[PDB]
Amino acid sequence: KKLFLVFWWHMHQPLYREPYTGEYLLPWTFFHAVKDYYDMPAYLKDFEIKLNFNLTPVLIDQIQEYAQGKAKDVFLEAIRKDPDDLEKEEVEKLIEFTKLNYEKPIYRFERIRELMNKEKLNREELLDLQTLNLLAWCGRTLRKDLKDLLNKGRNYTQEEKEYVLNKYFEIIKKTLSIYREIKEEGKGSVSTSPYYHPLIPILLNPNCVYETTPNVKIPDFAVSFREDASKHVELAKEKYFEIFGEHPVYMWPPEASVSNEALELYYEKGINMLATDEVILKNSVERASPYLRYYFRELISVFFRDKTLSDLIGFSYHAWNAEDAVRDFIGRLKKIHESVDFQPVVFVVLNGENCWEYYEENGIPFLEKLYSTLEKEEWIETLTLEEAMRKEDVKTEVIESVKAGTWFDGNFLKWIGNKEKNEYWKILIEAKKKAKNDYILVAEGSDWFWWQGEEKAPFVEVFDKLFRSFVRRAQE
Ligand SMILES: OC[C@H]1O[C@@H]2O[C@H]3[C@H](O)[C@@H](O)[C@@H](O[C@H]4[C@H](O)[C@@H](O)[C@@H](O[C@H]5[C@H](O)[C@@H](O)[C@@H](O[C@H]6[C@H](O)[C@@H](O)[C@@H](O[C@H]7[C@H](O)[C@@H](O)[C@@H](O[C@H]1[C@H](O)[C@H]2O)O[C@@H]7CO)O[C@@H]6CO)O[C@@H]5CO)O[C@@H]4CO)O[C@@H]3CO
Repeated sequence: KKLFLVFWWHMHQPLYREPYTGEYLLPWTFFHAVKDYYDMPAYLKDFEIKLNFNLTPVLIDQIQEYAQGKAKDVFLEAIRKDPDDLEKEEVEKLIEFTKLNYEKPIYRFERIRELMNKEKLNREELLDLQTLNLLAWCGRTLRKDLKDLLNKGRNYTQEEKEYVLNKYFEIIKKTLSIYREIKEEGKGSVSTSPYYHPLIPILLNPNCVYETTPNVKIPDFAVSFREDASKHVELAKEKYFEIFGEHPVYMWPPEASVSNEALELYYEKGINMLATDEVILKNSVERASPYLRYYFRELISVFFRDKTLSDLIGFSYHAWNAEDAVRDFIGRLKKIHESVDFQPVVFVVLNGENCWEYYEENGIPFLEKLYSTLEKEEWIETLTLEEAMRKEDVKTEVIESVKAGTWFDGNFLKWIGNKEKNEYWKILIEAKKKAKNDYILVAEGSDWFWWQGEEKAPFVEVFDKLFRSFVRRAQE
């Protein structure tokens, strides 16, 4: 009797490319590509397990632009330039980026503490600031290849910085190839999401928010977004087809968000399986175990992720010693394995790129320990999404209805319902009345709605500029 374990790492970035200037206004796609988007599947070169990945189409677009050398990234230019060539504004951007990342373990360089305590930085000090910002985001592969430059920790030259930059772009250029390879070799399945990561249930029926939060205020949805919901799905199928040669059979619904209407739409567009959140299951069925394969109306297969295990990795274990965290995770799997008569299916689903910057050494001790341990536990079998979808010796259940929601507490309050988030929806609704091109789809991404109210969110002025620029461009 085995326990079936399914990792599904979700990779996504909103479009940071300003449509009028073509400039990438934030470097987050660059830094997560060099740190995470190649290196997370690249663990499969060293560990004999299965790991699955979701890539959103808008992320794939940006990875391609960087790999082709076409991305004009404003923060990266401030890093690349000889400090003598820096604008005052670029020096300011470098310093503020450092300040906003200073406390993360991946920024744990003595030289950074030195530089940030200096009243004034000369050329050699700025060169170190530039190069250490680059190296702070170094991924697992290049942390070994560039270990000597990392251990320097200071006194970098322009040549050395340029060497690191070239190696970083090599990693980006190999990134889509590694997803194809692990897919073709059967080491993992690759899924995608509706194109710009929107909240499909709201686009189909904004009143679905009242299924869980009756007291929320929402704006007057005076236009229909139902066709756009279809377009997000169809365009995502086409993008995946371009990259991998086949249409996608699995999708990750953004924010784990489902509803009866959304599940019907995924079915109608030919999607065979998705996953969503355990809280949705609890809200939808009086007594239900998350370790079964569910069939929604016999139309589409649904797995509900194990929220505790997913949250332990995403939120908890950065604060633990790495062996203890792995011991805790395996011990929880042991309890699941011993608690049921059948073979349970355990979905661990979370973002694959955002938690590691808070772990010691970029989560590498944790993941190397975890994967090394997993491959040696005879009673755990890790599965691709394909294997989980088709596995015969598991328990199944049919369900007829779900209560619409997301993995945020089973509801939509992270993106709608306060005065400021609703203002953005009003802007989008009014722009949709006059939209003439697919930039209105870009503006429907969930990324433009989560930060309104999150005191503590860095660069919200840039997100506001991007959203409003996409909305204006959509009407031309
Ligand atoms: O929009 C920019 C953002 O885009 C993508 O993130 C998506 C993500 O792909 C979606 O799945 C979803 O994420 C969930 C998270 O899974 C969930 O954990 C939670 O996220 C909260 C964090 O846990 C919490 O720590 C805090 O986030 C901080 C974050 O720690 C800071 O580092 C900083 O985030 C910046 C990122 O560093 C930067 O890479 C980029 O983020 C991308 C992200 O990489 C990409 O995957 O920009 C952000 C902002 O500058 O600040 C934040 C805020 O203080 O709070 C978050 C949100 O509550 O919930 C989200 C939403 O359900 O959605 C995100 C965002 O759309």
